Amino acid sequence: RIDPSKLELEERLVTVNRVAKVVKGGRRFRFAALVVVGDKNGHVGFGTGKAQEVPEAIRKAVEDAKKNLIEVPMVGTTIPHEIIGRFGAGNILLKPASEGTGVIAGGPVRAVLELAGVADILSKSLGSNTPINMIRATLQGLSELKRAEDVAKLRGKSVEELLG
Amino acid sequence: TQERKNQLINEFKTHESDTGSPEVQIAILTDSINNLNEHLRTHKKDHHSRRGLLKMVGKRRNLLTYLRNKDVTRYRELINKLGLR
Amino acid sequence: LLEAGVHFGHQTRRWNPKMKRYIFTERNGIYIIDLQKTVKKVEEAYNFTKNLAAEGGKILFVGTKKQAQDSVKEEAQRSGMYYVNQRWLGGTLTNFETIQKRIKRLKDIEKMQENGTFDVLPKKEVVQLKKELERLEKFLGGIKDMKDLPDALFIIDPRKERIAVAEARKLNIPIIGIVDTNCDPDEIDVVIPANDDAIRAVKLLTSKMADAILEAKQ
Amino acid sequence: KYEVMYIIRPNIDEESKKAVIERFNNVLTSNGAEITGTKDWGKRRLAYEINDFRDGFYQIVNVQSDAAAVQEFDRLAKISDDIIRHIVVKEE
Amino acid sequence: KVCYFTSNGITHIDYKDVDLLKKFVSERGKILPRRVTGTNAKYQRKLTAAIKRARQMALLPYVS
Amino acid sequence: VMTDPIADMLTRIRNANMVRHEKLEIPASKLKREIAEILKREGFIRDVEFVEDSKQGIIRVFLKYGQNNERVITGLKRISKPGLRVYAKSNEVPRVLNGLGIAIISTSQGVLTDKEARAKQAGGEVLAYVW
RNA sequence: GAACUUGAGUGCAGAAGAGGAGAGUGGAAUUCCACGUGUAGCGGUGAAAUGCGUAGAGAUGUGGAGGAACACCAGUGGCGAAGGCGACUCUCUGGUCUGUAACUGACGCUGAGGAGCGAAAGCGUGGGGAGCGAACAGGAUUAGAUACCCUGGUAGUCCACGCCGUAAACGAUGAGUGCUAAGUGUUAGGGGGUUUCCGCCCCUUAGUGCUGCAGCUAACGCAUUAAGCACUCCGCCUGGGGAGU
Repeated sequence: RIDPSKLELEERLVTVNRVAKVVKGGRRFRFAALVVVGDKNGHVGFGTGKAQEVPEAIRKAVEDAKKNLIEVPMVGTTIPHEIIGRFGAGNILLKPASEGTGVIAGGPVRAVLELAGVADILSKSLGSNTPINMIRATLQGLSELKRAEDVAKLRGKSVEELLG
Repeated sequence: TQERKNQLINEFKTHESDTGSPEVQIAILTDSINNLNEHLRTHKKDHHSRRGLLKMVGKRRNLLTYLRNKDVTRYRELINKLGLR
Repeated sequence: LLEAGVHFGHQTRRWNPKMKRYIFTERNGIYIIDLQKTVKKVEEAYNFTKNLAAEGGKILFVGTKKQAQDSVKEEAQRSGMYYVNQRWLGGTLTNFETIQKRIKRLKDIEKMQENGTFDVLPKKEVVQLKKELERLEKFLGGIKDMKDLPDALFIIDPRKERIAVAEARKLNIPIIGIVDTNCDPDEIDVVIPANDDAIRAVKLLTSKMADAILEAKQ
Repeated sequence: KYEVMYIIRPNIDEESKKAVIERFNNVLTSNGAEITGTKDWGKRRLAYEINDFRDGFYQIVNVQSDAAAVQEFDRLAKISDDIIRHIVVKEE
Repeated sequence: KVCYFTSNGITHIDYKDVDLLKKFVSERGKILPRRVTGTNAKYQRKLTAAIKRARQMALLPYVS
Repeated sequence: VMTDPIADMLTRIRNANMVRHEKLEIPASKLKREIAEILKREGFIRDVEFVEDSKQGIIRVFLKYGQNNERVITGLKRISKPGLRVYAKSNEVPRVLNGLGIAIISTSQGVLTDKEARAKQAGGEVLAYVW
């Protein structure tokens, strides 16, 4: 459902781009920041914000990031299963890893998976390296994840009839 | 028309109901290729009928390979009847 | 069960395959709704709208057609809740605070013309007060005394008003609604199949739902 | 099956017109092309002038042939000066 | 519009019907199009074939 | 033509998922019947039924949408294509989404599932991933 | 190895089509030719001029010659593998679609290499030459004008055969098959519910347009005529230039 934003959030940012618009006078600039926000207990989100300044852009990005939140399954403090997220010529696979590895990921993917609270991810980007589409690709891959309990309830089944 | 095809059916019937049965079908193809080839000797500048003739030759050759792989003696007796060699 | 109604229901050739579970087909070319799939759904709508007006979110009644005007207006002024009788201003719900500002401005200026000082200039009352009161009253309706976010939303036509339904579905407000055969039942949370331009059917349905919420406040 | 419709020029006497029709029927009997029906519309006003003339005689001959004396009719009607028109239509 | 030949049930238009073809031919001598005479596609094709053959036997005019 | 019918039944199930259709007719060879029996016994399907007829027969599938609108089957895949067949040994049998999905693998003793072939410790054609 | 009939094809029955090749015929008009009318212009341009014209032009009537394309039909209409194919008729001939049930019973698809077709220009040989028209000439515009404009006009365009074998040869989208909402014209069928009909509605094919859902896509858009979801086969790409050298 829509996640009510009343939690404790850490709100660190990925990029601020400087972003121009040409008028009769000349170039008029803005700063388009995208910021990933979420607690490390299974709730992640990100948001874009545009302003003439950097900090008000980060304000609008943190507000829009608190608006759009996602949930992530933490089966054994990892992800449950390997998945490829495919938002628009950004494709990122996510493997579960063993318990000691740490989040092996590049910058915005690393920011999503560290601010997710998921600790042990093998991952790889198989596409373009814009931050926006890589974060969108990760959340495409994290929206389609599945809990073993819910899929066992989906199959008219039990967890141990799937998990073993 | 319509005595020639019917005579070729009634000549190459192996059962009464045979209008399929690739000997009937190959025989209609042979005499239509022969009429077409005499047509091409009349009309050398016709190319779409040549494409149709090539389609007929491909159909008839593939039906011949099907008879060769299905029944050897029937294939040899058909060849010896039609002279298609 | 035809309780009171008249609605076979609407459209010709421009129609939606997402209502295949609900409709029939007449030789007229105008579609007839299966009323067996209407009675049970309006019964569950009746129950759920009783539950929502039992809990305490007020109700929005929104109708933005010439048919819908007097029906939605008189019915919500019968039930006391918050209506929209004219255009739906873009962003009343998702853009809530700047609409609260403009409705507080309307409240100030309609208090000023009967309690406050009425003698400022010869025509600042005309050019400000009257001209400004007209538009704001006509469009801000009975959502004037709203004070709070609503719980649900009762519309009259989703195809006519895709903007309000869209940002309603965004803000996760559950919505009750009458749809048409060209409309999308996937978008409405609570689907009622009936006629959206026969005035007696829309007056009947707003009557039933206002009676449903009227049996609820006790 | 063929409809063989031709126009005799008007300035022609009646026995000479019989000699024209007997001639071209003698031409049709070079095949075996049986004459299953005859028709003379007579002197009709042509829609446009042919040589100098407004009018001409029409002849309809229904034939069931082997497509040879039709072609002999074609060559004999391109030559004979006592003919204004001819068409042969495959009656289907 | 409405087709003529579907109404009277008549098939191959039979070039000899000079008065009917004279109805379909326009005032100057041209063939009227399908949105004027109201026929089918098939019947307009056979009509124009009919008019051209009847022109070559002077049953129909070219220019008037 | 048609070049393999198993991949075509898997896309037919996938298109019925994406449209959210509720029933499917599939032209029902014997391996298709055994696949649908596996997908029945693994709870991907409500129930599967056979219509034995003259042409080739029909198998009908009743797609399972357990909650609000929830496709239990998200995606299907065919591994051994007719033009690259794939065969796995028993110490290479893939367990998919590690436990949460499955692979239909037809070994020498019956068209098996993942756990069935693992407990029988044999391998054969590897002919579907089912997620 | 044996069966089956859906895929494929034959059989029967219609239907439509500028599908092709050979031959014949027609009516405007353009040009040219001769005669009558008759006199000073005609033609052309943004403006003019070269040209044509009293040796009688342009206009006009009749007649004749010759070539090429076939107005109206004509339509996001049809057919073809593509190039492409628009008058008509006959001769031969290729394919499609529809209704099935008569037959065969997997006989099918793709296809490197090979064989053929292959717009237009071009080449060889012989004809042909009305219009147009590269090249070329004169006049203009212009700083220049090997150009655009105008007046002329060669090869060529045409036909027969032989060669070339190339195009933005385009749907800038290989072929096959299956699945995956709709609405709506249209092309050719078929069938139903009243009417023998007229006609309306409904249903189903195969082809052809537009708008459009899921899905795809970088976006534009495609969307059952896919650029979706799949399988088979082939061709092709791996930075731009150098270089298609």
